[PDB]
Amino acid sequence: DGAPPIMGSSVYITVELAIAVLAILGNVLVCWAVWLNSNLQNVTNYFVVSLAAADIAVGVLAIPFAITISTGFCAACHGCLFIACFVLVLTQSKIFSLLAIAIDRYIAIRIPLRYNGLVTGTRAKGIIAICWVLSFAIGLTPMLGWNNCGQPKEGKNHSQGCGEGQVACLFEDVVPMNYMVYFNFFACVLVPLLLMLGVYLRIFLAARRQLADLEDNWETLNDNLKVIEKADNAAQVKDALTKMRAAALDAQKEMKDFRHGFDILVGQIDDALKLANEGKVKEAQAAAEQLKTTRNAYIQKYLERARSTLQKEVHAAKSLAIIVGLFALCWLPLHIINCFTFFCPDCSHAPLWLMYLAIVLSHTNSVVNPFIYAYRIREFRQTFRKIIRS
Ligand SMILES: CC(C)CCC[C@@H](C)[C@H]1CC[C@H]2[C@@H]3CC=C4C[C@@H](O)CC[C@]4(C)[C@H]3CC[C@]12C
Ligand SMILES: CC(C)CCC[C@@H](C)[C@H]1CC[C@H]2[C@@H]3CC=C4C[C@@H](O)CC[C@]4(C)[C@H]3CC[C@]12C
Ligand SMILES: CC(C)CCC[C@@H](C)[C@H]1CC[C@H]2[C@@H]3CC=C4C[C@@H](O)CC[C@]4(C)[C@H]3CC[C@]12C
Ligand SMILES: CCCCCCCC/C=C/CCCCCCCC(=O)OC[C@H](O)CO
Ligand SMILES: CCCCCCCC/C=C\CCCCCCCC(=O)O
Ligand SMILES: CCCCCCCC/C=C\CCCCCCCC(=O)O
Ligand SMILES: CCCCCCCC/C=C\CCCCCCCC(=O)O
Repeated sequence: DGAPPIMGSSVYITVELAIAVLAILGNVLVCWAVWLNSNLQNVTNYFVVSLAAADIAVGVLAIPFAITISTGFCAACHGCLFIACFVLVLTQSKIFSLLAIAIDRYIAIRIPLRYNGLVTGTRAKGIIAICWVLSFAIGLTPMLGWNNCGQPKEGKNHSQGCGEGQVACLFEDVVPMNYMVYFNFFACVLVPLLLMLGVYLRIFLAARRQLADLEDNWETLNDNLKVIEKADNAAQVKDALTKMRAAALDAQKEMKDFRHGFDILVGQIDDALKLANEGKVKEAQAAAEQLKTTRNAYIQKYLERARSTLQKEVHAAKSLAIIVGLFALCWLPLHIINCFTFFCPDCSHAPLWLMYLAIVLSHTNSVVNPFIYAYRIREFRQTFRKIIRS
């Protein structure tokens, strides 16, 4: 007395095909953009490309697999396992790519001087290839023996008339829910997501601390100038100049144009320090006044450029954090439903329509990343226009 299953099946299959088309087109555009623009050919975008390659595979393979397993067709149980678990391989690869992007950005903001020598393209390719191997091993673990193939639903397999060694290919009949909850969700998805949260929190903490240190050195420069102009004793000028020389060397610790600026600044401070040690107070004050011209024509240019670079790193890290957040938004509902199915056997199973709504939502994650790049990364957006208009 239920509606014919092909009616709801047609809606589900049509929606899945719409998602596969959008996932392929958008992520092919991302890969094409990185190929054409050398400004997008950095190590960070090598993981973005691996991220896009997995989403392309979601539309090409994982979504046709999901359509197949929804029919419950008779199949050899290990072949049904591969059909059911291959999306876990792709998803695990994206988790590894997302974690590497956060680590790459944390390295770029914590030690930017050592970044290009530490994070190279060759090492990135090796990391990516290793993570794909681990993704296959993690996602296909049920094929190694952790499955319900040894406990088949004989009622379903007889009613559908499956042959010997065959089962009705249904996800929750062949894939153990304890694998899905403890192994896949808790260990392989939830824990890495929490690690990404901690890395991005450390990224924003590092940026906030460095931006405050730039303003601290800047105000230390201007406040000690007022101390010298209103000083009366020679030691007052000397103590204020010693603290400027520390804040000057600690601020540097066309790139030589900024190095030449601190050379003038420290040189003038040493000039005023020599006069202050001699007892000359008026001549030491006038020498310290020369620091203002160096501050305007040099030191202020470094502050605003160093501040601009840090603000770009904050904005870029926020964009990459949105991608992690949308990943969790798309996949957590399916994981949470499996937790209810596993941990509350007295709860009624989530209805059929909610199951496939959660499945469809997890697939839409393969569509959203190209939109994040187009809206939040100007280099991607301008390359997208160039590809499309020509
Ligand atoms: C390079 C790409 C495009 C190749 C695609 C490979 C896919 C389409 C192939 C490889 C292994 C194949 C599975 C191997 C096991 C059999 C078991 C059988 O009872 C039903 C079909 C099933 C489940 C096959 C489904 C399709 C399958 C998953
Ligand atoms: C992570 C963000 C998007 C929030 C996730 C909300 C979803 C995953 C939660 C909120 C309410 C939850 C439902 C509340 C009612 C129960 C009834 C029980 O018999 C089956 C599970 C079911 C149906 C839960 C399924 C998962 C659920 C729908
Ligand atoms: C990403 C953050 C939010 C952590 C992930 C949320 C998960 C771990 C939490 C949120 C809601 C929790 C569920 C809330 C309802 C209870 C019902 C109980 O009978 C079994 C445990 C169960 C089903 C919990 C299982 C674990 C659970 C699904
Ligand atoms: C089975 C599911 C869980 C398994 C998880 C525990 C496995 C233990 C450690 C494995 C080492 C990593 C193996 C992957 C490396 C593949 C080789 C490769 O390609 O490495 C190229 C590298 O750039 C230069 O060799
Ligand atoms: C670029 C290629 C992308 C994939 C092309 C193939 C498109 C076909 C999509 C899914 C087909 C699913 C077949 C359904 C299996 C039905 C099982 C049964 O007969 O009982
Ligand atoms: C198989 C060996 C794994 C260790 C090498 C891989 C490097 C770390 C990989 C991910 C672990 C989680 C990292 C958590 C934050 C690390 C960033 C940091 O502390 O600087
Ligand atoms: C530049 C780097 C490009 C990386 C391409 C991706 C390579 C992925 C290769 C296939 C790994 C499959 C082998 C895993 C075996 C264990 C899975 C299993 O059979 O259980």
